[PDB]
Amino acid sequence: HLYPGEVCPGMDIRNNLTRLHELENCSVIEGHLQILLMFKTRPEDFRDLSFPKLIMITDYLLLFRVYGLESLKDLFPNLTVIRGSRLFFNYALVIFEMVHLKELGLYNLMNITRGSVRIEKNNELCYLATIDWSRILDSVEDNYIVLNKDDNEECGDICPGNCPATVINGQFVERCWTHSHCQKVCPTICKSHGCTAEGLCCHSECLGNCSQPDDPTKCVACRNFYLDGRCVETCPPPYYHFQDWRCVNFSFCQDLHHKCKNSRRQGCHQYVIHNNKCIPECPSGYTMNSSNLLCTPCLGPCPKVCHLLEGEKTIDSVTSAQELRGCTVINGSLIINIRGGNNLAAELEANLGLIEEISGYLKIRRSYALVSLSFFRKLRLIRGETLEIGNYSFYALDNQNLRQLWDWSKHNLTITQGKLFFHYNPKLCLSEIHKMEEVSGTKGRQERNDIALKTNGDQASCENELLKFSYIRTSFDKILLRWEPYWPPDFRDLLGFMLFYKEAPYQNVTEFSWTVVDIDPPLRQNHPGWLMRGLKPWTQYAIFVKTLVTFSDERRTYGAKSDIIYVQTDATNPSVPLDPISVSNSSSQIILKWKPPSDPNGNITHYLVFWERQAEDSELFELDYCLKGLKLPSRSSFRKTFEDYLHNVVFVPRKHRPFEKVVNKESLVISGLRHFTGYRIELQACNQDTPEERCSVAAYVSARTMPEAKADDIVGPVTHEIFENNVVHLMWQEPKEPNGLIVLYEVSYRRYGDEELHLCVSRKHFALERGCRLRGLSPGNYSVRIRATSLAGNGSWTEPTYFYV
Amino acid sequence: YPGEVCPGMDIRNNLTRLHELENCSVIEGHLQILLMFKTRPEDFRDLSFPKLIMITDYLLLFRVYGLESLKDLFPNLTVIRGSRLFFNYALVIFEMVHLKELGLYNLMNITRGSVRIEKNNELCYLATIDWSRILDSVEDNYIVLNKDDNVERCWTHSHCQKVCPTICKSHGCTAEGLCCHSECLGNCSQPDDPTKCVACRNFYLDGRCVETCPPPYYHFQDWRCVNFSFCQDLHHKCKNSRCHQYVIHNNKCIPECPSGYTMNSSNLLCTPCLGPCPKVCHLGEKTIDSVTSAQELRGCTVINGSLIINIRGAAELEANLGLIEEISGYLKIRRSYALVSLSFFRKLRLIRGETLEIGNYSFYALDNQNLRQLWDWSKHNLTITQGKLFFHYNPKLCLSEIHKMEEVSGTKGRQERNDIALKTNGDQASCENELLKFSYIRTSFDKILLRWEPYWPPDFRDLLGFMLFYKEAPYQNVTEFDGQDNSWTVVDIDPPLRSNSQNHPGWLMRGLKPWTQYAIFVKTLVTFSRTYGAKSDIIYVQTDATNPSVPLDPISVSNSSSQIILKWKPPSDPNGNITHYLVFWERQAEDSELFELDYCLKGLKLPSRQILKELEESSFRKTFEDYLHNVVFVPRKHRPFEKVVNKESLVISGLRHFTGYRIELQACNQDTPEERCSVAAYVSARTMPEAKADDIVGPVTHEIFENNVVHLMWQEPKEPNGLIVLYEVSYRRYGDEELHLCVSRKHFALERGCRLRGLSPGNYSVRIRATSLAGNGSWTEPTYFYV
Amino acid sequence: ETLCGGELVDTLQFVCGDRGFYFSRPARRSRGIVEECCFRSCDLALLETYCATP
Amino acid sequence: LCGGELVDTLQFVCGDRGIVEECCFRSCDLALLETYCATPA
Amino acid sequence: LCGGELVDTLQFVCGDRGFYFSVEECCFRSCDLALLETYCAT
Repeated sequence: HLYPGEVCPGMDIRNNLTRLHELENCSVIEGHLQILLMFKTRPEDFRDLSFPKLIMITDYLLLFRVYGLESLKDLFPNLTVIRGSRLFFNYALVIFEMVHLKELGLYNLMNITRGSVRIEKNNELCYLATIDWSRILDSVEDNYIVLNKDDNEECGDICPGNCPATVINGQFVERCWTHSHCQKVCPTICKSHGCTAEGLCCHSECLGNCSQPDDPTKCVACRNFYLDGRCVETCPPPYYHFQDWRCVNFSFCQDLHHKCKNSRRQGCHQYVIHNNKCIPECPSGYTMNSSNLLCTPCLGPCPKVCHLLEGEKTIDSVTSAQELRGCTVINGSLIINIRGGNNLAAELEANLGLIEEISGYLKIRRSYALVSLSFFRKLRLIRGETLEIGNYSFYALDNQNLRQLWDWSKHNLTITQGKLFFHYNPKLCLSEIHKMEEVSGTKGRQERNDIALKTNGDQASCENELLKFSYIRTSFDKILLRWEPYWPPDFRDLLGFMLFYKEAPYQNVTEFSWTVVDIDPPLRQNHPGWLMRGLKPWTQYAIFVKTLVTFSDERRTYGAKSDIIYVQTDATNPSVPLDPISVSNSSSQIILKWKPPSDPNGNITHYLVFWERQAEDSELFELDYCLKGLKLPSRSSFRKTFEDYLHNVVFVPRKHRPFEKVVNKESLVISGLRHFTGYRIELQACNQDTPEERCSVAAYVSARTMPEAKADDIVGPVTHEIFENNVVHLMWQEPKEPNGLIVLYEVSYRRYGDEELHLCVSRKHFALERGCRLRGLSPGNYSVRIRATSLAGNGSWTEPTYFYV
Repeated sequence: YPGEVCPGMDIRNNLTRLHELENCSVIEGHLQILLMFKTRPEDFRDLSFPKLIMITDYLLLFRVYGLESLKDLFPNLTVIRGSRLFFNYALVIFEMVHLKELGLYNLMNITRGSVRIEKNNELCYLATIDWSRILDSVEDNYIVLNKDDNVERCWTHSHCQKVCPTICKSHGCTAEGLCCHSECLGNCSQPDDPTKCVACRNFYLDGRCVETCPPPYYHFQDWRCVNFSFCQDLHHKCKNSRCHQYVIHNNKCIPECPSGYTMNSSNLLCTPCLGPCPKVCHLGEKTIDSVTSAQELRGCTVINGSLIINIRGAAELEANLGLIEEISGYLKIRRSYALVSLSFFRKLRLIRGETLEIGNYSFYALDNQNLRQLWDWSKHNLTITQGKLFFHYNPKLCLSEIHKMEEVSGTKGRQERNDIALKTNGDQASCENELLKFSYIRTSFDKILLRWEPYWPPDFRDLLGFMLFYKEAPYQNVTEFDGQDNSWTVVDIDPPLRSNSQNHPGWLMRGLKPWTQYAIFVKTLVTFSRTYGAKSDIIYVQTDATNPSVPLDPISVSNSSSQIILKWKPPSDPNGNITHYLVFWERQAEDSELFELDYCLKGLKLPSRQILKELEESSFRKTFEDYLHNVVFVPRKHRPFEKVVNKESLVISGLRHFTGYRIELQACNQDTPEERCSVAAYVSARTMPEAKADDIVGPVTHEIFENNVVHLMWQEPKEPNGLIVLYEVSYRRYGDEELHLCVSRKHFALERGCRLRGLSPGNYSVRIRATSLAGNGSWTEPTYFYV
Repeated sequence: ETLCGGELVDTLQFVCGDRGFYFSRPARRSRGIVEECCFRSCDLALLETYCATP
Repeated sequence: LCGGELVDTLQFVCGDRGIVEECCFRSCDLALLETYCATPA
Repeated sequence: LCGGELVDTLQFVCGDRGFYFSVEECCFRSCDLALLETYCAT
């Protein structure tokens, strides 16, 4: 759609709301809107006020200590895109010291062309994390939001979601503006061109929102340009662009320039025509034409002077630098002072860099996000007419990340007067400052303490010279290093090597943890070298060296270093096998489980496992198994330095078990084993097999198989012999294959119609007596059952022996 | 004795220098012979040293090839005095090849020390040597890894060791075995003759063995007598040599004066030295790089030189150094990275500086960064005789300490312009000397809080919370922020809210050691614009005491049937000066389960008894505040108990034999006002049983029936060892064996003793023994009755 | 007495109060409020001049 | 390194050719070990 | 460290002044003696 209403050049509202009615009939604003400093206001007063008309704000929106307001949704329900051409301290939208502000309420804002949002110190705001700035801005990192109600306290952001939710870091979350409004999200294909309710794409040139999908005429904002409602990407003549959002006929710019010239406003600009653009003033290399408002290029080298008030300016934020955009000659001094934390070099070189000459001095103080002054693209000369105090022309102080001064491969420079000053620049190099000194031509204008010899680059790596590892020797835990001796022009300047190292499991290693070893410089052959200690076997390590020199400022000796070098130790005997367990799942099957050694000490080739069968206890064959307690178990110089100083004086200073190779397997099954019998098993991890196999200590373990069933039960019938004295000697073949062994045989013999008596036939009772014997039995039918008790347990009672004595 | 002095010397790499020993008789030293590899047996049958007799210190042989018997080389070696014991040993012979026999038939005794024989694949004839006869001590020998291990006493096949009579314990036995002189040792040319002594038992003097050294001859190495002239000559010889500077004391030429003694230039006597007065060390210049360089500085007290220290990097140097008290020359600190302060030099109070550092400097300091303090200049005294001070590139030493430097050392006018730099020192040192006052404190046994006066820099936003430092203070003094390049557990505080009344920052601690001394201080934290920090005095607070811990290791011993001796150890946490221990004892009733168990049946067994980021964040916030403010506003145009005092032991009497007693032990660090006594310590101890308690007391009364039934009545030992589980009876009839019977507690109760039925005719016997907890008692007298 | 931001606004609208603050047009001169009241202590007149009507 | 394992160090650094007080007690200084080589052994 | 155990500290910090329950600012968050100052009401 078109933009009904006026254009409302940027204003501010102060001290009461009665002025706000100036926004009655306009949907766009040329400039910035400031609502701030409300004291005698209350929510019922805000509830009446509203402005559905406003759509897009040119420069910025600022709210600062407005009382009685709780939610902006009822004020600006249609703000869609913030142009942000001229920011407010590198921030497109500032929400500061909002008391009573409960929730934002900007559910129609889509994009901010250039800028950032800073909301802080409100202690009344929540529903903050439930919004996604990524779909709103392009540089999320530049945002700065702290000290709210949502963060310190736990204001619940209760909202439907019904509404889209998406991931931000590692989990999904709803993207909601209000308790009744939620962020408009749509497919990334039409990244900014807009998207209707049903998800259909808007026009290509369109932006944010549209009523008719893929239709330029029925949009609410379009990224390119505006003209006559139906906006076009680039309007043709006779329409010249203006404020980078709308183009007008020549008559409009002509009459407004005349209105500025006749009414001598201190702020109005004599607009010019240049490349079909009615800009406030065209840059150097052009001259205003009185006849036609075009500014024709000049027939001479006249730069655009950019005079400074009070001969000095401070650059701290984007808005500070934008005043100097297009300027090329500065009749003053410049003080870069960027209290930051986030990089700004982009917009600085975008707006600065076109400057060439500085009449006064330059000074870079306390800046932190600066990485290199290279963003001063075309600066060539520093006349330094306005000499800074202490007779200084170039200055520096406490710049924590000032890495590079300028690209001296191609960039010239010239300093007329004044001397330097450098202090507290931990990320600089004396090489760089010396290079600037040579290029400047002020080489004879350097004096003591104008260049701190220590604070300039405390922790960097720009020794500019290389060292070579003369010899390397490897071993298990000792690595011998040797390198070419280094000798600056004066050997006294060299003060010692530093060998830095760190274990390196991978290849990605930085430069400049990182354990250090000091090396005494050698005496002028005799490679300094060093021998390593305390290594873990079969592990890679990154190693390099570094030189140390004196101040050496009069000369240009900066030491040297070696490149980062990877080298790994050797393999050795592995560690003990881990988790050795043995469970016999069957009478002959045993499962063995183990884990790889805690120190494999190289690629584990295999496991070596041996086993055998123990022998039963001898005492188990000569134990009384029916006496009390018959429970059978079921299964400091001293001596150490004596030889040490002995060697000191002598040396003196000179003036078969079954086994297999288990490969790639932590679980074994063993068969062919005697049922209910203990077995001895050992295992050794082996990280080297074919070349004189190297294996660790044996993994001792023992396990007994599951018992059988028929083994305990007695095999063979029962025989009896009766003598004249009614004594019955009983024979029965024992289970010669029991579960381990049989300790006793229980004999349950009864009379006919009488009680049943139990007799013990132990191993010695069965063997020594050769069977068993019953004495003192009266005539009558009998019934004798025999049960064998083995190691596992008891057997089966034999058939009753029917006989008469 | 015809021979040479023969100081101890060593032979290696050949046998050539061995010939030097040809003209020697008695060694005044030790022989250490090793590195014999190109050595063959045939080259050693033509060499001998019969003149050699006695070795003073010790003998070591190593890696000997070719030798098989030392009887040839050393036939007449007699005694090793062991005046200098080789680590309580006098002979170490190691790693020989071809050496099969000893051959030292002429060795009879060793004055002190023992022998070490090891790793000798060839040596034999070890079982025919008596060490006790030779050496007075045989428990310290260590003879392993020889040929014998892998009775006639004889050295070799042709040499016997010889056994002196027991009466000749140290005189020695002559050819007839007669005891020699008292001063004779091992052997003698003539029995009972000091002149003919082969070895001197105590001392040697011109061919005569004597017990002591008459003046002016002093006891030289406890083996001879040497006058002052020769001892002083040896002193001078060491004086102009590399050393054992000999000094005479107690008629002994000791190689050094002992503690509290000093040699005088007039006489080598060790006069009682004045107090510590340890030593003086000499150089004129010496640098110290690390621990190793300062290692030999141990004990150096007065330095007749100069010290230039450069430590490329703590308590290790505190061990090495700190024993220094004065320096003659100039002192310099240069580029010592790992130096935080100079507290190690505890005793440095005066410097002479007669030698001056380049530029006539007495104290030079250059390119030292991590230096923070020098000393406790409130109490430490320092003096400078003359010179100048150099301070440059000392970024972490604020100028207050430098000002105190000359005011304590008295060098106010000694320093000149640019001697002390202003802009190169104390750049990082931000001492601002604003004092913080502590509001109040109050302490609980477990915890303690802390509140102090408020403080605000001119911009109240610039304050970024407080740092709180604390740790334990053993004694009443402690340093501050020294550590190393540092313990001192720290905790951060957020700034208090502005009250525009005034709140206080405050803080409560979390966990601590009760009844201990803590040292605490609070440091501010503010971003430089200027530096407006603050600091507080080191405050010592004592946490109040509480109930102590449990006394350790309670042990009880039954030294008697009524005496039980108790011992324990002090509690882990005294939590106050222990007033006493509280002890309770109570008789423990024995297990009543015995009273219903018939032990006569099976079961006869009876038991018996990192920061820059947040600072910059605050700066960012403040600068945005200021930008907004500038742009917005525009102006117009009970139990028997005991209180054991100061004792870790106890004894309890009046206890029955073989009786358990439960013992309860607390420690009470408080005495009168409701003693804080910890939880109990419990231990049960049983007294030793009486020997007569289990023995049956009382004659056996028996009742013969018509059908030969006996009713045995006997009186049990009413005071047994705890109780009697059963009574064992051994009753025997004439012509029969000693039948056995068991009368249980129930059997003795209901049967009133025993009731035996069906006795065969004849004369029986009745012997009954009680089985108490201690064991069987005594059998009763045999009751003979004819049934 | 020295005062800086945060409490500076609270100092305003009380010494000035009621009526608003004068604001015509931008017409940055490095002397606005901070280097006159936060950096260095200021009197009442330097604050009274920031009112609108008087 | 102490007695016995410093034999490995001397095997390494000395190659084909006071003690223990320097490595077991003090710091093993490497260059000290080098001059210890018994070239005329 | 929160409800149940800290009650002694609650008696500790203020003594004979008395508080009202709530703790989830100290066994998940931290106690800093400021909230301890506040909860104990006069």
